[PDB]
Amino acid sequence: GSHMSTNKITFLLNWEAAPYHIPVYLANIKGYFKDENLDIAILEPSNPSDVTELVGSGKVDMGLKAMVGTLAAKARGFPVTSIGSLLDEPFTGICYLEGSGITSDFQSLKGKRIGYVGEFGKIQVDELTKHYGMTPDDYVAVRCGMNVAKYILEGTIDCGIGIECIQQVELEEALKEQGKDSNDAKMLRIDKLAELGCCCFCTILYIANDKFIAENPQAVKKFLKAIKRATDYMLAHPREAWAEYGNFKPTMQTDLNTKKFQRCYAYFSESLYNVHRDWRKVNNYGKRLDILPENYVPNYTNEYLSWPEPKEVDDPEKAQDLMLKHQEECKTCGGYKRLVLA
Amino acid sequence: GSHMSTNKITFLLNWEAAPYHIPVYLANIKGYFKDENLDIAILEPSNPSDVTELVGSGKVDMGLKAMVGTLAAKARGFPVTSIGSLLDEPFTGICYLEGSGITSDFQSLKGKRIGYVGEFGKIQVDELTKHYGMTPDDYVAVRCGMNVAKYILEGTIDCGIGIECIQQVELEEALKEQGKDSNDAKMLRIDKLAELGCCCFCTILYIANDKFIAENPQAVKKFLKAIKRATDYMLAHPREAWAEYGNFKPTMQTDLNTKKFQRCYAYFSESLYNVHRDWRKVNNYGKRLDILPENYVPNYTNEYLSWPEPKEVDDPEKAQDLMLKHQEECKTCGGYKRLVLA
Repeated sequence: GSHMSTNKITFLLNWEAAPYHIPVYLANIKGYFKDENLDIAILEPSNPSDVTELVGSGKVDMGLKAMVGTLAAKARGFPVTSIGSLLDEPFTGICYLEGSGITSDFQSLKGKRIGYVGEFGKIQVDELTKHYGMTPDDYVAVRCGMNVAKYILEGTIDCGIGIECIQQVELEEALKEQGKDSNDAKMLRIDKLAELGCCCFCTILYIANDKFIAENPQAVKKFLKAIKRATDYMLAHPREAWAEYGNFKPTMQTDLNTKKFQRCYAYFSESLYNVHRDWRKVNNYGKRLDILPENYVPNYTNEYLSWPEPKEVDDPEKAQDLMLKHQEECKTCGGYKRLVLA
Repeated sequence: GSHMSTNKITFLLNWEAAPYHIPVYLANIKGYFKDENLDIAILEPSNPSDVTELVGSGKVDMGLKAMVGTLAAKARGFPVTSIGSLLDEPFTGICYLEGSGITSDFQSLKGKRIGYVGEFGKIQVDELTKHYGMTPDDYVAVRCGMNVAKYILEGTIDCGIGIECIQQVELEEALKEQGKDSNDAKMLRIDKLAELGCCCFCTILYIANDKFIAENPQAVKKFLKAIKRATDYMLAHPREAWAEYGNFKPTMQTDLNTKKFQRCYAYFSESLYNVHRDWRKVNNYGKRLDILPENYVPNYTNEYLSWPEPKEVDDPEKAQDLMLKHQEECKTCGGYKRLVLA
């Protein structure tokens, strides 16, 4: 006896369900996948380090992963390709609490316990040390999975790698509930420490197994159409979309997750396009880190997107500064406002 | 070539991470899988209805599923086999709130919106109607996924199928939040409605893809040894094991989830053995529901377990009465008490 066929396509998130996963869940909830005759089985990982080996080996069809992990996957023999962007350049850094002895000076990290998520965070911090008169032995790296912010708050690490709209928000809100100044939640931006220009290495991407892409090109195209439809809706109607997401996934109804969503809002890619200049820069960064070979070719494609490509940006420094001001403003206001492009 | 193999084995839960998943997470957390040279990738479904098609098609290697869904999967051409038991005969019923017009009489469900999880809940309630002077048109079945208790509380359904140690606990605690009597959270036990004698049909099982079992019998045996090791530890040291689980999965650190764990505790299978009489009874029930063909054989095996099989329980009725009393006491007094075997 054989087995019946399933048309269910597995889609593995990069993390436990989080506010920025809204386009995937909303495309399902609102029937946008069904309208494209797709059945998407959304799966969440217990351990984010499992994602690329599962997608790359073909055990899972599609999913999400940040740019460093995506590039490294194919270099390690797990052939995935980025087919689009979800969250563009979210600020990423070593998060800490003001008054613990850590400052904006990287050298203040001497003798500290620094949390990282899975694997590459430690590689990044280790590489930074030589640029600041330090060695990897000058700190203790602690693998924390999805609990970096929690462990900072609980004091079992002194600081740790996280993104501004997720981990930093958790720190800020926890400080407030304690009666502490939320401004005490700070980060040493990793793009600045590594002298990279922006947090391009932290863009979260839609990825797919190469064989899956080859064997299901229509499905990939239609998946991205449905995602685009949900993304358009969410960007136009964030409050209503957020309510819908939370009705299905009640974890998202909390005040904390709502604060996170407000902070994520400006980062969502409206076009889903892979940004060429970012990929070029992170590829070179990965080579510097000794996780990608010289001559490595970036593993992304825009071939499955069915609408026009936005123009390249000559001045992302300017745009990044606008983002800074926007995010700082978020700390004291409600509401949802997208950045206006130059 | 460059494409590498993975050793990861995918394990898909039957539900969002919940208290009764503790043996799986603990086997991982405490390094019991590692000690058996296993790398288990624990995955959580966003839609429990996806589980058996994924495991049965081979898209996922192993997972959890309750008995009705497990039987139905192989009957429908998605070959999975139960290799052991996780949660034995948990009380399951149509949960409701006192004062809404619903009573212990099934006829009080006329004109009600009744929530079910995925598919078979509706089939079960539909079949029950004929035994209580009703038809499937006498109520409205509403598909709710993992949010049955939530939607009862919010009033968008009137009642719905749930397990005593999960959904009924959510209702009890929410009633306390409203400053109401937690005893207003009740259920019509479905085993009693269906004349089944016990909730055999709701037992939650360890399942695996048939091809995976055939090609990897050694890994299956090792997996079950590691699960048994974690199960032994958790049953012996519930407070400590629970704290370990919550440190990894912070949602489990809540008072609500702790109360759920206390209510789950007596149901865990100590031996992991498939209970023959239950499989016999539920196979016949499935045939009665027209979900299994007349000649269907039950899809389980105990051959991958590595310790003695406990004797068949002499007096199942006596055991079920002890459990009823135990769970009543657990509601009001909490704690961790295992029933003494005859």
